[PDB]
Amino acid sequence: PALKLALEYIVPCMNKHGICVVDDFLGKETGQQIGDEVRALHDTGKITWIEGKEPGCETIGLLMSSMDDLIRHCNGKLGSYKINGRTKAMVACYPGNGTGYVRHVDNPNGDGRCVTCIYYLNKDWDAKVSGGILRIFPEGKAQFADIEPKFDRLLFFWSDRRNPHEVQPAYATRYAITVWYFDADERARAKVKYLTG
Ligand SMILES: CC(C)(C)OC(=O)N1CCN(c2ccc3c(O)c(C(=O)NCc4ccc(C#N)nc4)ncc3n2)CC1
Ligand SMILES: [Mn+2]
Repeated sequence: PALKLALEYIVPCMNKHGICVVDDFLGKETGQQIGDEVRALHDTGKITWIEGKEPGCETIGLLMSSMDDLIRHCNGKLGSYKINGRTKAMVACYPGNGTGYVRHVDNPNGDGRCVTCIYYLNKDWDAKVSGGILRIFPEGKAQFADIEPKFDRLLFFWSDRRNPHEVQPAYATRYAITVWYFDADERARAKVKYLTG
C-alpha cells in the first residue's frame, strides 16, 4: 500500500517536518539479501554508483524501484518539486574507527537534489554500543532529531540547507544505500549554470 503510505504519511510528514522515517521498508528477508548483495561487492569487487540492473544487484534494484514507486505515489505533493529523475544508488561502507561526519548540507549550492533518501543495512544494530547516530538540525525549529541507522529503515529529508546533519562516531562497520531525487527546474538551471558559468 504505497499509495496510502505516500499520501497519508510521507507527504504531510515531509511538508511539516522536512524529515520522514519509514521503518520495516522491505522486511527481514528482503533487507538481508540487499545487505548480502552489498557485502559481496565490498569483499570481491566484481562509495560506488549502482545503476540497479547489474549481476548481483537485483534486490538493490528492487529497493530503488520501491523507493521510486513511493516518490511517484506522492503525486508531486512534496513541496512544489517536480521529481522527474534521480541519481544512481550510492552504496557506501562506513568504518567503525570512531570517526564521525562533520555537520553538513547534502545539497548546499542548488545542484538539483531536493530529497535525500537513505536505506540502512545494519542488522540488530545497537547505537548504545556501536554509535553512528544521525543528528539532523531542522533549520528553523527549536528541536533537533537523533536517528539510529537501524536495519530496514528508510529515511527521507530535504537535501538543502533546511537539514544540516552530522553523524556520531561508530565502533563497528556500517552499510547504507543513498539516493538523491532531482527537482526538474532546479536540475535544469544547474546544468545551464555550469555550462554558461
Ligand atoms: C551527481 C551529483 C553531482 C548531483 O552528485 C554527486 O556527485 N554526489 C552527490 C553528493 N555526494 C555525497 C557523497 C556522500 C555524502 C554523505 O556521506 C552524506 C552524509 O550525510 N553521510 C553521513 C552518513 C550517512 C550514512 C551513514 C550510515 N550508515 N553514516 C554516515 N551526505 C551527503 C553526501 N553527498 C557526492 C556525490
Ligand atoms: Mn549528508
